[PDB]
Amino acid sequence: PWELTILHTNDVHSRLEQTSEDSSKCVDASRCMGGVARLFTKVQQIRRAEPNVLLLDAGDQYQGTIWFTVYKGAEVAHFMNALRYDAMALGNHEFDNGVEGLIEPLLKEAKFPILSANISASGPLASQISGLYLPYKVLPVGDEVVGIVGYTSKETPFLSNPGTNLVFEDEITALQPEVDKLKTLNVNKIIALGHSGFEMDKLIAQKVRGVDVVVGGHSNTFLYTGNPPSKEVPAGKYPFIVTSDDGRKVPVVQAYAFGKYLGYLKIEFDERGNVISSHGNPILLDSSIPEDPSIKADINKWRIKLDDYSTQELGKTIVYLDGSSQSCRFRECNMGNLICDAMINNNLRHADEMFWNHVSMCILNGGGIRSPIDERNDGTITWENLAAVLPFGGTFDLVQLKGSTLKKAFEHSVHRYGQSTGEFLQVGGIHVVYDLSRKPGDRVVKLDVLCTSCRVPSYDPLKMDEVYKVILPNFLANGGDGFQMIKDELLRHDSGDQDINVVSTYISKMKVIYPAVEGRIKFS
Amino acid sequence: PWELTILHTNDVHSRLEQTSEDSSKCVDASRCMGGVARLFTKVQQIRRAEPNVLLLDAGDQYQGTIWFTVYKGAEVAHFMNALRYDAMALGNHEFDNGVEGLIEPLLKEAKFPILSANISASGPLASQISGLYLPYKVLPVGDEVVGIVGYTSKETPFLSNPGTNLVFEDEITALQPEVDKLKTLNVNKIIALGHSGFEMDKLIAQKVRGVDVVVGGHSNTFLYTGNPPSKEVPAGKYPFIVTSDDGRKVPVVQAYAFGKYLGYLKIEFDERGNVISSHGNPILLDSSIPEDPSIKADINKWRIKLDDYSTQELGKTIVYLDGSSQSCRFRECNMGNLICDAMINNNLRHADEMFWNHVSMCILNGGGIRSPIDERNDGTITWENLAAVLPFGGTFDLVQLKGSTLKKAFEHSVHRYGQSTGEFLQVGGIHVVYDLSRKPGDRVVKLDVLCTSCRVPSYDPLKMDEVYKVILPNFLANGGDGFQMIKDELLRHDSGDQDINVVSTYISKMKVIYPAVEGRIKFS
Ligand SMILES: Nc1ncnc2c1ncn2[C@@H]1O[C@H](COP(=O)(O)O)[C@@H](O)[C@H]1O
Ligand SMILES: Nc1ncnc2c1ncn2[C@@H]1O[C@H](COP(=O)(O)O)[C@@H](O)[C@H]1O
Ligand SMILES: [Ca+2]
Ligand SMILES: [Ca+2]
Ligand SMILES: [Zn+2]
Ligand SMILES: [Zn+2]
Ligand SMILES: [Zn+2]
Ligand SMILES: [Zn+2]
Repeated sequence: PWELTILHTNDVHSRLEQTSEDSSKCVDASRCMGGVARLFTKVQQIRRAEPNVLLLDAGDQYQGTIWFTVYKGAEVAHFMNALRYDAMALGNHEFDNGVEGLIEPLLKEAKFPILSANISASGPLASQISGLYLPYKVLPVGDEVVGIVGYTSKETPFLSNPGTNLVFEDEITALQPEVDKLKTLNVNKIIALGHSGFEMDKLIAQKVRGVDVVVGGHSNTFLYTGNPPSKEVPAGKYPFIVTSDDGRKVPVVQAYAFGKYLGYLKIEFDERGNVISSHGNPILLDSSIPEDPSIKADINKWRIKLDDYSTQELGKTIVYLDGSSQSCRFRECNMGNLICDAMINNNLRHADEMFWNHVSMCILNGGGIRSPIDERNDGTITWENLAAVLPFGGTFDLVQLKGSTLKKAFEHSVHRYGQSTGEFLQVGGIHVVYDLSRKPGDRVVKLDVLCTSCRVPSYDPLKMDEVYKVILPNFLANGGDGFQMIKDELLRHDSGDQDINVVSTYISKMKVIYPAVEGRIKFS
Repeated sequence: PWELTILHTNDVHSRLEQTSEDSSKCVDASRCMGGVARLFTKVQQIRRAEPNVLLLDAGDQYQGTIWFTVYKGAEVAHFMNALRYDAMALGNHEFDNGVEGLIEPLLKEAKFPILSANISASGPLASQISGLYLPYKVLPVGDEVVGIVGYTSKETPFLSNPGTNLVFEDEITALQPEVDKLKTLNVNKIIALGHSGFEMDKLIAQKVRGVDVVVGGHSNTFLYTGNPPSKEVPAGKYPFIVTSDDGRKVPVVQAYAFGKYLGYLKIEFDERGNVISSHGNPILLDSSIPEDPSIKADINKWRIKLDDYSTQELGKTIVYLDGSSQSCRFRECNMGNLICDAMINNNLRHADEMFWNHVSMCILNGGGIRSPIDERNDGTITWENLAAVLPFGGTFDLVQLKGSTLKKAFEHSVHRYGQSTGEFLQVGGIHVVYDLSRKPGDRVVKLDVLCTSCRVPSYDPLKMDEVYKVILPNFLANGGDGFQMIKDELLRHDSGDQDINVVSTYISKMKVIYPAVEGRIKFS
């Protein structure tokens, strides 16, 4: 049999440095995980041992830490080139800086192919970008070849800033003719590498004839065979076996996110490229694996410009930014309003004639706001100041919630009001009135929401059966602060931009800010 | 006797072209007035006839039309140089583009002295600006000399953008030692030329010993001896005679605004520089005076870049901008909210530790909003589009109003509700609730206002005895739309920036706008 070792990462999201167990800042080095210097050690060890190795990335290297804010993808090309990645699929967050922010730092500087079969360009962009990403690449591996076919979330226009000159086609529709073309070119081993999420990965494995393996991402899916090595709870076995429409067993893999794990799948192929067997497991990149000293020293050199950037003025405030618990856990606070306005600004995407913007609404746990910012330092706001407000390394995500779910979340917001608890919600595009004399669960007396399917934004009563898009912290999307109804009832969840970066970009855009408390939250 | 003819302009406010009778756009050329080409004809005629002539400007050439938006003061230096002005005092609006926007287009390019005795600089600015404006200039006139001593409103920090490196001193305190110094240098004829308003001009005439004549501005004061030639109603005789503390009769002059009139005062001096007599009147620059063909042709050449600018994209909207009468005369309209947000943004000035900003509040007659803007032209907004919304050539002014006055204005706003009348008010920094079932004059049931003397802006009930700063159209400050209570009860009024320019700057700053209707105005 011909044996291939697939090593794979996805949704690394700017975790160039080692992290804590929860993928936020590394505080206790001896317990820290991931980062590219540790990944280099482990990939080097595996490449010593296994003859036929591919190292693949399923997208979303962009967006997540100050590394991306400052280096804008140059860090991705540089450190993925140092690791000698064999191929990468485009993720949604590779469009966060527009097509121009993908072409210049990443497509022009990567020394490996960057893939997506379901993105097409029109106009002058088509000539500008031609061949800078590819539908597939055929790579030599020992004396064999392997075809790698890329794909990217059809939803990317709602989840990033790709512009109006790219079209994201249905994945399966685009992939099939490319896979059939590779078989006519005598390429009998085919990996589908792409960035649409675990549910679409299973559909691709099921329906795209000739795909042997699916390496996916986007959904931060953790798969494992056995007792899990850390806190992540598996969504299924590694690999996840799909039975294809033509009767083949097709492994589907993913490797969580944030560079915490290295995916590792061993495939045995027969002479005709049929999979005989597949087995493996993600490897937890814990402190038992040393950081490569060379890569670490390069990371430490690149860190200097981050430390310099962290104390630069982003913009000014002329108002005290009240991020105190005594305000933000009890009533509308102007820091809360600022953060939710930045969250809605971050989620302005290209719109139909059918909506002014696809999302208008924001909730934010007040316990997630961890500092005020004083305006008496000549009004300056720095990244360092924002990192005190937002220290947890979260994201501002996009969910779809029925009105009934969101009414339950606002009841939960005040169910035990008066204890300085974190679940009290700050808001944008929502006006809420509580009556704290009512029974817990019946305290919301008015709840009005800003329309999306309207040319003039205005407020209407929340409808229990209607599904709303909402921007909220990943902490809440995952049921933090007791919001089990959000986790259990949400209809869609896509991870968004780094919390600090959302607020820093908005302050930079606005130059001078003066958020008010204006009656988004009232008590009767 | 030695006879001097003083020709003088003030508060020209970018009226380079001839205007209508009300100083807005010229529509019927045969009835149009002012403009620099007509002023040139009349000044040339007077200089043929009178041996001893000074042509003086008392400030506020900057700000008023698209000329200033595009040329940023280059037009002022160029056309005041073509008219051969002898001297200009700095006005408050000469600081609208900061000190840098005064130094580069105007102070470096004017071929006449620019004066102010009561502005001092500190730090590196002092060395940068030294001698580019002067406290006074001694000018030869025939075989005599005349001293011209400048002054500028002490209030300029609240009325423009001078920065924190200039100090505006009390006028009389600064002027006196300069006037006494000129008398020690055998300069016995002294004109005080400056920009503080008619009330301060009278105080200067009264209290600054040795001033022979005061030529003023800022307050747009029209003075006339006799039956007035047009629609402006005189505030007093021309000249206005002040009896000085030392017993002299000191003429005070001003010449309205907008280049409609040329001030003309004849002074007879004795050998010791004592005024024997003074007489004159402003000259209405009507269509009986021909536009100089050379200056007109130069104006027409400079107009090309204005016409080009007028159709350039300033920014984008993703929302319909609802400037319809059916909205803006009946309820909160999002165009109204946009314009009032731009008015408050325009009035962000340097603040104490005592306020986040000196003004927080805005009212705008809904009948003053004359068009919507459709978002379906790729979202583009041009100056031409804004000029359809705001066609009247007004300004957004700063007034001080007692709470009682403003409550009367909100009652007037709905006194005859339901007829599509213009007085219905759009707002910023005010939340109002009407109950239209109540009697006219008793329909305002809640009126809350955004604090200024606060580090976190928030809303509190309006207080009847408290004096509020409010930004509002000059049309309303002057009692338009029946707001006689505003005109009759206001405590302070300063003219502000051109209406169109306020909105264009805000849209340019914001890049992408999405104003909502959000409950600033409600009906019970
Ligand atoms: N990882 C997290 N992301 C966001 N908010 C968090 C996170 N961890 C804790 N919080 C917030 O912090 C509050 C607890 O803060 P404290 O009462 O100061 O210990 C919780 O109720 C949450 O609102
Ligand atoms: N010069 C002006 N400046 C501002 N608003 C004005 C001016 N002239 C008229 N208006 C407004 O136009 C309304 C009359 O418009 P209309 O009913 O369309 O004739 C008035 O009630 C005012 O609100
Ligand atoms: Ca095969
Ligand atoms: Ca004298
Ligand atoms: Zn991701
Ligand atoms: Zn993704
Ligand atoms: Zn003026
Ligand atoms: Zn002025």
